[PDB]
Amino acid sequence: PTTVVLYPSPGMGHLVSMFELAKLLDRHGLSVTVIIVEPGSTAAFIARSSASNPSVSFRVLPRPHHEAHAFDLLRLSNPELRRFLLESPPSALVLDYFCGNALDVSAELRIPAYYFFTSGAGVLSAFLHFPDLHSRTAASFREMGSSPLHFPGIPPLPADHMPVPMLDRDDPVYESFLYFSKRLKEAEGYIINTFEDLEPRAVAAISDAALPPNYCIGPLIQGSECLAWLDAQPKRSVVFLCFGSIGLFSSEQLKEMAVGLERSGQRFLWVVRSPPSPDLERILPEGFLERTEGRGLVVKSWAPQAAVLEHGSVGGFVTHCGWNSTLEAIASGVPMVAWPMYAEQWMNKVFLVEEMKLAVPMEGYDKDMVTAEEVERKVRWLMESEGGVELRARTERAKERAAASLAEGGKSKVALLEVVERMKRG
Ligand SMILES: O=c1ccn([C@@H]2O[C@H](COP(=O)(O)OP(=O)(O)O)[C@@H](O)[C@H]2O)c(=O)[nH]1
Ligand SMILES: OC[C@H]1O[C@@H](O)[C@H](O)[C@@H](O)[C@@H]1O
Repeated sequence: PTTVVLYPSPGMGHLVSMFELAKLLDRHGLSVTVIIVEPGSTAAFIARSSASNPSVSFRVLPRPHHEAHAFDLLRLSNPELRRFLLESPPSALVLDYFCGNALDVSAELRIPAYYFFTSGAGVLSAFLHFPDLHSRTAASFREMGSSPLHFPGIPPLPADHMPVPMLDRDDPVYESFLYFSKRLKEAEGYIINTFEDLEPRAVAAISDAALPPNYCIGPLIQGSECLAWLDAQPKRSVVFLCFGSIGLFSSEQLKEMAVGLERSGQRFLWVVRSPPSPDLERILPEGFLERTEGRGLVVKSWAPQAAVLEHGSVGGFVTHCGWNSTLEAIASGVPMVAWPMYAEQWMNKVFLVEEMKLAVPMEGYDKDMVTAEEVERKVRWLMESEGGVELRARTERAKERAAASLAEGGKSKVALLEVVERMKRG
Protein backbone atom coordinates (compact mmCIF):
# COMPACT_ATOMS: atom_id res chain seq x y z
CA PRO A 1 0.00 0.00 0.00
CA THR A 2 1.23 3.50 -0.89
CA THR A 3 1.44 5.99 1.97
CA VAL A 4 0.82 9.76 1.91
CA VAL A 5 1.67 12.18 4.72
CA LEU A 6 -0.32 15.45 4.65
CA TYR A 7 1.06 18.41 6.65
CA PRO A 8 -1.32 21.34 7.27
CA SER A 9 -0.12 24.46 9.00
CA PRO A 10 -1.46 25.08 12.52
CA GLY A 11 -4.99 26.28 12.72
CA MET A 12 -8.35 24.53 12.56
CA GLY A 13 -9.07 26.06 9.15
CA HIS A 14 -5.93 24.54 7.63
CA LEU A 15 -6.58 21.19 9.36
CA VAL A 16 -10.19 20.94 8.12
CA SER A 17 -9.10 21.75 4.52
CA MET A 18 -6.27 19.20 4.55
CA PHE A 19 -8.56 16.52 6.01
CA GLU A 20 -10.90 16.86 3.01
CA LEU A 21 -7.93 15.98 0.79
CA ALA A 22 -7.00 13.09 3.10
CA LYS A 23 -10.46 11.54 2.69
CA LEU A 24 -10.09 11.70 -1.13
CA LEU A 25 -6.63 10.15 -1.29
CA ASP A 26 -7.86 7.46 1.09
CA ARG A 27 -10.99 6.87 -1.01
CA HIS A 28 -8.69 6.07 -3.94
CA GLY A 29 -6.60 3.51 -2.13
CA LEU A 30 -3.86 5.57 -0.48
CA SER A 31 -2.72 5.21 3.14
CA VAL A 32 -3.05 8.66 4.70
CA THR A 33 -1.54 10.20 7.83
CA VAL A 34 -2.23 13.82 8.81
CA ILE A 35 0.50 15.64 10.84
CA ILE A 36 -0.76 17.95 13.62
CA VAL A 37 1.14 20.94 15.00
CA GLU A 38 -1.05 22.61 17.55
CA PRO A 39 -1.38 26.41 17.86
CA GLY A 40 -11.44 24.85 18.30
CA SER A 41 -10.12 21.72 20.03
CA THR A 42 -7.84 19.67 17.83
CA ALA A 43 -8.67 16.78 20.18
CA ALA A 44 -12.40 16.89 19.41
CA PHE A 45 -11.58 17.05 15.69
CA ILE A 46 -9.27 14.04 15.88
CA ALA A 47 -11.91 12.07 17.78
CA ARG A 48 -14.77 12.84 15.39
CA SER A 49 -12.58 12.23 12.32
CA SER A 50 -11.36 8.84 13.63
CA ALA A 51 -14.95 7.77 14.30
CA SER A 52 -16.12 8.77 10.81
CA ASN A 53 -13.03 7.91 8.74
CA PRO A 54 -10.94 5.35 10.67
CA SER A 55 -8.54 4.66 7.80
CA VAL A 56 -7.12 8.22 8.03
CA SER A 57 -4.43 8.34 10.71
CA PHE A 58 -3.11 11.33 12.68
CA ARG A 59 0.31 12.00 14.20
CA VAL A 60 0.63 14.86 16.70
CA LEU A 61 4.13 16.33 16.80
CA PRO A 62 5.41 17.32 20.26
CA ARG A 63 5.39 21.05 20.94
CA PRO A 64 8.91 22.60 20.59
CA HIS A 65 1.07 39.05 13.26
CA HIS A 66 -1.56 36.33 13.92
CA GLU A 67 0.23 34.15 11.37
CA ALA A 68 3.54 34.99 13.04
CA HIS A 69 3.31 32.43 15.85
CA ALA A 70 2.27 29.76 13.33
CA PHE A 71 5.42 30.42 11.27
CA ASP A 72 7.65 30.01 14.33
CA LEU A 73 5.93 26.77 15.40
CA LEU A 74 6.39 25.27 11.92
CA ARG A 75 10.11 26.12 11.83
CA LEU A 76 10.82 24.71 15.27
CA SER A 77 8.83 21.60 14.21
CA ASN A 78 11.23 20.43 11.48
CA PRO A 79 13.25 18.12 13.83
CA GLU A 80 10.16 16.29 15.09
CA LEU A 81 8.88 16.05 11.52
CA ARG A 82 12.24 14.64 10.40
CA ARG A 83 12.13 11.88 13.01
CA PHE A 84 8.58 10.75 12.22
CA LEU A 85 9.46 10.64 8.53
CA LEU A 86 12.62 8.65 9.27
CA GLU A 87 10.52 6.03 11.09
CA SER A 88 8.47 5.21 7.97
CA PRO A 89 9.33 7.15 4.80
CA PRO A 90 6.15 7.63 2.74
CA SER A 91 5.60 7.60 -1.00
CA ALA A 92 4.72 11.33 -0.96
CA LEU A 93 4.45 14.49 1.17
CA VAL A 94 1.65 17.09 0.80
CA LEU A 95 2.41 20.58 2.16
CA ASP A 96 0.47 23.73 2.96
CA TYR A 97 1.68 27.00 1.45
CA PHE A 98 2.80 28.04 4.96
CA CYS A 99 4.81 24.81 5.44
CA GLY A 100 7.82 25.69 3.27
CA ASN A 101 10.45 24.98 5.95
CA ALA A 102 9.50 21.30 5.68
CA LEU A 103 11.02 21.24 2.18
CA ASP A 104 14.39 21.09 3.93
CA VAL A 105 13.33 17.76 5.45
CA SER A 106 11.68 16.48 2.27
CA ALA A 107 14.82 17.07 0.16
CA GLU A 108 17.30 15.47 2.58
CA LEU A 109 15.11 12.34 2.54
CA ARG A 110 14.39 12.55 -1.21
CA ILE A 111 10.61 12.53 -0.76
CA PRO A 112 8.29 13.94 -3.46
CA ALA A 113 6.59 17.01 -1.97
CA TYR A 114 3.30 18.40 -3.30
CA TYR A 115 1.56 21.62 -2.27
CA PHE A 116 -2.16 21.59 -1.55
CA PHE A 117 -3.17 25.17 -2.41
CA THR A 118 -6.48 25.90 -0.75
CA SER A 119 -7.26 29.08 -2.73
CA GLY A 120 -7.81 29.38 -6.48
CA ALA A 121 -5.37 29.38 -9.38
CA GLY A 122 -5.52 33.17 -9.71
CA VAL A 123 -4.12 33.53 -6.19
CA LEU A 124 -1.43 30.92 -6.88
CA SER A 125 -0.18 32.98 -9.85
CA ALA A 126 -0.03 36.14 -7.75
CA PHE A 127 1.79 34.25 -5.01
CA LEU A 128 4.15 32.58 -7.49
CA HIS A 129 5.37 35.87 -9.03
CA PHE A 130 5.44 38.12 -5.95
CA PRO A 131 9.18 37.62 -5.20
CA ASP A 132 10.03 38.73 -8.74
CA LEU A 133 8.00 41.94 -8.29
CA HIS A 134 9.54 42.47 -4.85
CA SER A 135 13.04 42.82 -6.35
CA ARG A 136 11.74 45.26 -8.99
CA THR A 137 10.49 47.94 -6.59
CA ALA A 138 11.38 49.58 -3.31
CA ALA A 139 7.83 50.62 -2.33
CA SER A 140 5.49 48.82 0.04
CA PHE A 141 2.19 47.59 -1.33
CA ARG A 142 0.60 49.98 1.19
CA GLU A 143 2.63 52.89 -0.21
CA MET A 144 1.65 51.89 -3.76
CA GLY A 145 -2.09 52.21 -2.96
CA SER A 146 -4.17 51.83 -6.14
CA SER A 147 -1.12 51.34 -8.43
CA PRO A 148 -1.86 48.11 -10.33
CA LEU A 149 0.19 44.93 -10.09
CA HIS A 150 0.39 42.79 -13.22
CA PHE A 151 0.71 39.02 -12.75
CA PRO A 152 0.32 36.28 -15.39
CA GLY A 153 -3.17 35.27 -16.44
CA ILE A 154 -5.14 37.42 -13.97
CA PRO A 155 -6.63 40.93 -14.04
CA PRO A 156 -4.59 43.90 -12.84
CA LEU A 157 -4.53 43.92 -9.06
CA PRO A 158 -4.47 47.15 -7.00
CA ALA A 159 -1.46 46.83 -4.75
CA ASP A 160 -3.47 47.65 -1.65
CA HIS A 161 -5.62 44.63 -2.54
CA MET A 162 -2.68 42.39 -1.63
CA PRO A 163 -3.08 40.37 1.58
CA VAL A 164 -2.94 42.45 4.75
CA PRO A 165 0.13 40.59 6.16
CA MET A 166 2.00 41.54 2.95
CA LEU A 167 1.16 45.24 2.99
CA ASP A 168 4.16 46.55 4.96
CA ARG A 169 7.49 45.40 3.53
CA ASP A 170 9.32 46.26 6.77
CA ASP A 171 8.00 43.42 8.88
CA PRO A 172 9.29 39.89 9.55
CA VAL A 173 5.96 38.40 8.42
CA TYR A 174 6.49 40.03 5.02
CA GLU A 175 9.85 38.28 4.81
CA SER A 176 8.30 34.90 5.65
CA PHE A 177 5.74 35.31 2.86
CA LEU A 178 8.56 36.13 0.44
CA TYR A 179 10.30 33.01 1.78
CA PHE A 180 7.26 30.73 1.35
CA SER A 181 6.53 32.05 -2.15
CA LYS A 182 10.11 31.34 -3.31
CA ARG A 183 9.98 27.76 -2.01
CA LEU A 184 6.81 27.25 -4.06
CA LYS A 185 9.06 26.60 -7.03
CA GLU A 186 10.67 23.48 -5.51
CA ALA A 187 7.46 21.44 -5.64
CA GLU A 188 6.76 18.30 -7.59
CA GLY A 189 3.31 19.62 -8.32
CA TYR A 190 0.47 21.83 -7.16
CA ILE A 191 -2.84 20.40 -6.01
CA ILE A 192 -5.42 23.20 -6.16
CA ASN A 193 -8.91 23.44 -4.73
CA THR A 194 -10.29 24.95 -7.93
CA PHE A 195 -11.79 23.57 -11.14
CA GLU A 196 -10.26 24.38 -14.53
CA ASP A 197 -13.52 25.60 -16.08
CA LEU A 198 -13.65 28.28 -13.37
CA GLU A 199 -10.23 29.92 -13.92
CA PRO A 200 -9.09 28.90 -17.45
CA ARG A 201 -6.75 31.84 -18.02
CA ALA A 202 -5.15 31.35 -14.61
CA VAL A 203 -4.72 27.60 -15.11
CA ALA A 204 -3.10 28.29 -18.50
CA ALA A 205 -0.82 30.99 -17.15
CA ILE A 206 0.72 28.67 -14.52
CA SER A 207 0.94 25.58 -16.81
CA ASP A 208 3.96 27.17 -18.47
CA ALA A 209 6.27 24.15 -18.46
CA ALA A 210 8.94 26.12 -16.57
CA LEU A 211 6.89 25.46 -13.40
CA PRO A 212 5.75 22.21 -11.73
CA PRO A 213 2.49 20.73 -13.03
CA ASN A 214 -0.85 21.36 -11.32
CA TYR A 215 -4.02 19.36 -10.75
CA CYS A 216 -7.48 20.92 -10.36
CA ILE A 217 -9.64 18.69 -8.18
CA GLY A 218 -12.21 21.02 -6.71
CA PRO A 219 -14.61 22.10 -5.63
CA LEU A 220 -13.60 20.38 -2.36
CA ILE A 221 -16.47 21.34 -0.02
CA GLN A 222 -16.54 20.61 3.72
CA GLY A 223 -28.74 25.37 12.98
CA SER A 224 -32.18 23.76 13.00
CA GLU A 225 -33.82 27.11 13.78
CA CYS A 226 -32.88 29.09 10.68
CA LEU A 227 -33.24 26.05 8.42
CA ALA A 228 -36.82 25.88 9.69
CA TRP A 229 -37.28 29.61 9.05
CA LEU A 230 -35.98 29.18 5.49
CA ASP A 231 -38.52 26.39 4.88
CA ALA A 232 -41.33 28.89 5.61
CA GLN A 233 -40.18 31.27 2.77
CA PRO A 234 -40.75 31.13 -1.01
CA LYS A 235 -38.23 29.89 -3.54
CA ARG A 236 -35.17 32.09 -4.26
CA SER A 237 -36.57 34.87 -2.07
CA VAL A 238 -33.99 35.20 0.75
CA VAL A 239 -30.75 37.17 0.73
CA PHE A 240 -28.15 35.36 2.84
CA LEU A 241 -25.49 37.56 4.50
CA CYS A 242 -22.58 35.79 6.18
CA PHE A 243 -18.99 36.93 6.62
CA GLY A 244 -16.69 34.02 7.39
CA SER A 245 -15.02 32.76 10.52
CA ILE A 246 -13.88 35.87 12.34
CA GLY A 247 -15.44 38.65 10.30
CA LEU A 248 -16.29 41.67 12.46
CA PHE A 249 -18.18 44.91 11.75
CA SER A 250 -18.59 47.91 14.02
CA SER A 251 -22.02 48.69 15.48
CA GLU A 252 -22.13 51.82 13.29
CA GLN A 253 -21.56 49.62 10.20
CA LEU A 254 -24.10 47.07 11.45
CA LYS A 255 -26.64 49.91 11.69
CA GLU A 256 -26.05 50.85 8.04
CA MET A 257 -26.58 47.27 6.87
CA ALA A 258 -29.78 47.03 8.96
CA VAL A 259 -31.22 50.25 7.48
CA GLY A 260 -30.21 49.15 3.98
CA LEU A 261 -31.68 45.65 4.46
CA GLU A 262 -34.92 47.09 5.86
CA ARG A 263 -35.33 49.62 3.03
CA SER A 264 -34.56 46.99 0.37
CA GLY A 265 -37.81 45.35 1.45
CA GLN A 266 -36.31 41.95 0.68
CA ARG A 267 -36.38 38.80 2.80
CA PHE A 268 -33.05 38.23 4.57
CA LEU A 269 -31.07 35.77 6.71
CA TRP A 270 -28.22 37.67 8.39
CA VAL A 271 -25.41 36.24 10.56
CA VAL A 272 -24.13 38.86 13.04
CA ARG A 273 -21.07 38.57 15.31
CA SER A 274 -20.00 40.78 18.21
CA PRO A 275 -18.21 43.92 16.97
CA PRO A 276 -14.47 44.18 17.73
CA SER A 277 -13.66 45.59 21.17
CA PRO A 278 -23.61 39.41 20.27
CA ASP A 279 -26.11 41.71 22.08
CA LEU A 280 -28.55 42.23 19.23
CA GLU A 281 -30.84 44.76 20.92
CA ARG A 282 -27.91 46.92 22.05
CA ILE A 283 -26.09 46.73 18.71
CA LEU A 284 -28.87 47.03 16.10
CA PRO A 285 -31.12 50.04 15.49
CA GLU A 286 -33.99 50.42 17.90
CA GLY A 287 -37.12 48.56 16.87
CA PHE A 288 -35.33 46.85 13.98
CA LEU A 289 -35.99 43.30 15.20
CA GLU A 290 -39.64 44.11 15.97
CA ARG A 291 -40.15 45.82 12.61
CA THR A 292 -38.49 43.02 10.55
CA GLU A 293 -39.73 40.02 12.52
CA GLY A 294 -41.40 38.25 9.67
CA ARG A 295 -39.36 39.39 6.67
CA GLY A 296 -35.91 38.72 8.11
CA LEU A 297 -34.05 36.52 10.59
CA VAL A 298 -30.87 37.60 12.39
CA VAL A 299 -28.79 34.68 13.75
CA LYS A 300 -26.01 35.12 16.32
CA SER A 301 -22.42 34.25 15.39
CA TRP A 302 -22.78 31.10 13.31
CA ALA A 303 -25.08 29.51 10.73
CA PRO A 304 -25.00 26.14 8.93
CA GLN A 305 -23.85 27.90 5.80
CA ALA A 306 -23.35 24.81 3.59
CA ALA A 307 -26.96 23.77 4.21
CA VAL A 308 -28.21 27.36 4.00
CA LEU A 309 -26.61 27.78 0.57
CA GLU A 310 -28.14 24.49 -0.64
CA HIS A 311 -31.61 25.53 0.54
CA GLY A 312 -34.11 26.28 -2.22
CA SER A 313 -35.46 29.46 -0.61
CA VAL A 314 -32.10 31.31 -0.85
CA GLY A 315 -31.86 33.69 -3.80
CA GLY A 316 -28.65 35.59 -3.02
CA PHE A 317 -25.39 35.68 -1.04
CA VAL A 318 -23.64 38.74 0.38
CA THR A 319 -20.22 37.18 1.06
CA HIS A 320 -16.80 38.16 2.35
CA CYS A 321 -15.24 36.27 -0.62
CA GLY A 322 -13.47 33.65 1.48
CA TRP A 323 -12.66 30.86 -0.93
CA ASN A 324 -14.63 28.07 0.83
CA SER A 325 -17.73 30.31 0.90
CA THR A 326 -17.20 31.14 -2.77
CA LEU A 327 -16.95 27.51 -3.88
CA GLU A 328 -20.04 26.60 -1.81
CA ALA A 329 -22.06 29.37 -3.50
CA ILE A 330 -20.98 28.26 -6.97
CA ALA A 331 -21.76 24.55 -6.47
CA SER A 332 -25.28 25.55 -5.38
CA GLY A 333 -25.62 28.33 -8.01
CA VAL A 334 -26.23 31.26 -5.63
CA PRO A 335 -25.35 34.69 -7.11
CA MET A 336 -23.03 36.84 -5.01
CA VAL A 337 -22.38 40.41 -3.90
CA ALA A 338 -18.67 40.72 -2.96
CA TRP A 339 -17.77 42.37 0.37
CA PRO A 340 -14.19 41.25 1.11
CA MET A 341 -12.70 41.83 4.54
CA TYR A 342 -9.36 40.09 5.50
CA ALA A 343 -6.67 37.54 4.47
CA GLU A 344 -6.72 37.17 0.65
CA GLN A 345 -10.40 38.14 0.21
CA TRP A 346 -9.77 41.50 -1.51
CA MET A 347 -7.78 39.70 -4.25
CA ASN A 348 -10.51 37.01 -4.51
CA LYS A 349 -13.02 39.82 -5.00
CA VAL A 350 -11.11 41.18 -8.02
CA PHE A 351 -10.95 37.74 -9.63
CA LEU A 352 -14.62 37.10 -8.82
CA VAL A 353 -15.82 40.42 -10.21
CA GLU A 354 -13.60 41.00 -13.22
CA GLU A 355 -12.31 37.58 -14.29
CA MET A 356 -15.03 35.06 -13.40
CA LYS A 357 -17.82 37.70 -13.42
CA LEU A 358 -19.70 35.83 -10.71
CA ALA A 359 -20.27 38.74 -8.33
CA VAL A 360 -20.76 42.50 -8.21
CA PRO A 361 -18.84 44.57 -5.61
CA MET A 362 -20.32 46.16 -2.56
CA GLU A 363 -18.92 49.66 -3.04
CA GLY A 364 -17.22 51.07 0.05
CA TYR A 365 -15.52 47.83 1.13
CA ASP A 366 -12.22 49.71 0.72
CA LYS A 367 -13.54 52.81 2.52
CA ASP A 368 -14.34 53.50 6.16
CA MET A 369 -17.87 52.13 5.92
CA VAL A 370 -20.41 50.78 3.42
CA THR A 371 -23.50 53.03 3.37
CA ALA A 372 -27.13 52.09 3.94
CA GLU A 373 -27.85 53.42 0.45
CA GLU A 374 -25.36 51.03 -1.10
CA VAL A 375 -26.53 47.98 0.86
CA GLU A 376 -30.11 48.64 -0.30
CA ARG A 377 -29.03 49.26 -3.91
CA LYS A 378 -27.11 46.03 -4.35
CA VAL A 379 -29.60 43.88 -2.43
CA ARG A 380 -32.37 45.21 -4.70
CA TRP A 381 -30.17 44.75 -7.76
CA LEU A 382 -29.39 41.14 -6.85
CA MET A 383 -32.98 39.96 -6.30
CA GLU A 384 -34.84 42.07 -8.89
CA SER A 385 -32.82 43.64 -11.70
CA GLU A 386 -32.31 42.24 -15.18
CA GLY A 387 -28.63 42.49 -14.30
CA GLY A 388 -29.40 40.11 -11.45
CA VAL A 389 -31.10 37.74 -13.88
CA GLU A 390 -28.05 37.92 -16.13
CA LEU A 391 -25.83 37.13 -13.14
CA ARG A 392 -27.85 34.10 -12.01
CA ALA A 393 -27.50 32.81 -15.57
CA ARG A 394 -23.70 32.90 -15.29
CA THR A 395 -23.92 31.35 -11.82
CA GLU A 396 -26.18 28.64 -13.25
CA ARG A 397 -23.55 27.84 -15.87
CA ALA A 398 -20.90 27.69 -13.13
CA LYS A 399 -22.99 25.31 -10.99
CA GLU A 400 -23.30 22.89 -13.92
CA ARG A 401 -19.65 23.22 -15.00
CA ALA A 402 -18.64 22.45 -11.40
CA ALA A 403 -21.04 19.54 -10.97
CA ALA A 404 -19.82 18.26 -14.35
CA SER A 405 -16.15 18.53 -13.35
CA LEU A 406 -16.87 16.29 -10.34
CA ALA A 407 -19.00 13.63 -12.06
CA GLU A 408 -17.40 10.59 -13.69
CA GLY A 409 -15.17 11.55 -16.61
CA GLY A 410 -15.29 15.25 -15.62
CA LYS A 411 -12.18 17.38 -15.40
CA SER A 412 -11.85 17.31 -11.61
CA LYS A 413 -12.33 13.54 -11.26
CA VAL A 414 -9.68 13.02 -13.94
CA ALA A 415 -7.26 15.45 -12.29
CA LEU A 416 -7.70 13.67 -8.95
CA LEU A 417 -7.19 10.25 -10.58
CA GLU A 418 -4.14 11.58 -12.38
CA VAL A 419 -2.26 12.68 -9.26
CA VAL A 420 -3.22 9.51 -7.36
CA GLU A 421 -1.58 7.41 -10.09
CA ARG A 422 1.47 9.64 -9.95
CA MET A 423 1.92 9.12 -6.22
CA LYS A 424 1.48 5.35 -6.53
CA ARG A 425 4.30 5.30 -9.10
CA GLY A 426 6.32 7.82 -7.06
O1 LIG B 1 -21.41 31.17 10.12
C1 LIG B 1 -20.61 30.53 9.44
C2 LIG B 1 -19.45 31.08 8.80
C3 LIG B 1 -18.65 30.27 8.08
N1 LIG B 1 -18.92 28.92 7.93
C4 LIG B 1 -18.02 28.06 7.14
O2 LIG B 1 -16.69 28.44 7.40
C5 LIG B 1 -15.91 28.39 6.18
C6 LIG B 1 -15.33 29.75 5.88
O3 LIG B 1 -14.23 29.56 4.98
P1 LIG B 1 -13.81 30.78 4.05
O4 LIG B 1 -12.57 30.35 3.36
O5 LIG B 1 -14.95 31.14 3.16
O6 LIG B 1 -13.53 31.96 5.08
P2 LIG B 1 -12.56 32.18 6.36
O7 LIG B 1 -12.54 30.89 7.13
O8 LIG B 1 -11.20 32.50 5.77
O9 LIG B 1 -13.14 33.26 7.24
C7 LIG B 1 -16.86 27.88 5.09
O10 LIG B 1 -16.79 26.48 4.94
C8 LIG B 1 -18.23 28.28 5.65
O11 LIG B 1 -19.34 27.54 5.17
C9 LIG B 1 -20.02 28.32 8.52
O12 LIG B 1 -20.27 27.14 8.40
N2 LIG B 1 -20.81 29.18 9.25
O1 LIG C 1 -6.46 26.29 4.57
C1 LIG C 1 -7.33 27.22 4.06
C2 LIG C 1 -7.04 28.46 4.88
O2 LIG C 1 -6.10 29.16 4.03
C3 LIG C 1 -6.17 30.64 3.96
O3 LIG C 1 -5.35 31.00 2.90
C4 LIG C 1 -7.61 31.15 3.93
O4 LIG C 1 -7.54 32.58 4.01
C5 LIG C 1 -8.48 30.57 4.97
O5 LIG C 1 -9.88 30.89 4.70
C6 LIG C 1 -8.43 29.08 5.02
O6 LIG C 1 -8.99 28.57 6.25
